Amino acid sequence: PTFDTMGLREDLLRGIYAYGFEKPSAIQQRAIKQIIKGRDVIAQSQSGTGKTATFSISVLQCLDIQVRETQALILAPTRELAVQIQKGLLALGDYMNVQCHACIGGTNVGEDIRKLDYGQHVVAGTPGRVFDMIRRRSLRTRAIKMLVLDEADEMLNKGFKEQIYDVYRYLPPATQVVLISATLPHEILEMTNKFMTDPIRILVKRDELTLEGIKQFFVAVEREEWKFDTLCDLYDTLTITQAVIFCNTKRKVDWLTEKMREANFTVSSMHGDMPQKERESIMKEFRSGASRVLISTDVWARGLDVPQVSLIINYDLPNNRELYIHRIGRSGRYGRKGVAINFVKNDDIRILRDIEQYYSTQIDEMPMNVADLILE
Repeated sequence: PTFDTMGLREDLLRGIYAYGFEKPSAIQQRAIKQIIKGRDVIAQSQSGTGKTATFSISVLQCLDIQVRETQALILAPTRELAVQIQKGLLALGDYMNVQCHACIGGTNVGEDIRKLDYGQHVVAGTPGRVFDMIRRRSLRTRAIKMLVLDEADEMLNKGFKEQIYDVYRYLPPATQVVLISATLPHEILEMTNKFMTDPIRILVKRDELTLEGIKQFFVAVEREEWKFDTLCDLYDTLTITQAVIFCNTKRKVDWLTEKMREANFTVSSMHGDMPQKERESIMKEFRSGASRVLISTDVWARGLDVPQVSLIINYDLPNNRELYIHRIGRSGRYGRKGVAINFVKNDDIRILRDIEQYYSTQIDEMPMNVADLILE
């Protein structure tokens, strides 16, 4: 596992190796790989090598040199550290002729603003100071596309709660937010889910899927051609939120998609026969709020790596009771409660029992009550 296979730009990879960082951790590779994809990330810091570089490498990669204006903003708990981040960023992109500044001083506020105008590609500073420069109309958020909250757990122990929040506000509507932190309190979560849609969590302790908190139901359709109507009947109350509708085969997604679109229905659809860059390209739309109903086959390899949408419709019960959970199960320690409606036909009223019996859970029949879809 190296930096070579990550398709990072040359002038950076040079800096990386020159900086001396020769091989990325197993997890760090994910962090990087994922931040680049654009996903919101929650990486738990661990006493080790360059927990700074890992995200710095990320930040740097995702830049537009030719456009001199603040594109990435990093907040840290201390002036000293804010600087480090800078000295490091500069050292990593020495070969990218990148402009990067750290805000603070007071005796320096003039030099502070002086540089912000020359156009700082990346800015770092304590939440307080950074907010000030934004308030003073000195720091240009307009083109910012990434907010990184380093040592966040600490930022809070030093009570920057509000300032952070305030800074998010000045940032544009869809902004990528990478939070780095050694610990994860019941309040850092309150912040993560408060401005991070379907984030990638990279933790230290095993977090595992479990369907506790999930309301599971089944709509006793009878045969397949009757499924469609049953879906529609539900659909106008569905888009209430987005929804991911599964399926077991390519031809069956394709069918369902076409059949829903010739009926005027905003629907995205992805399967296995597609590109590692168009697939995640659809997702972009979907996690965005740009598409309400996504119909797909089970493509995600990992368990947790499935959209944390609040409503999942197994259009087809899965034929091996160990992925029914893979599909609808949540995170437990960091998951959002939710719903999943199952479409079991007579030939499957059985497979349904096996699943119910397997996870030792209960799957009820859909009540008229869709008003139970009230939850967040």
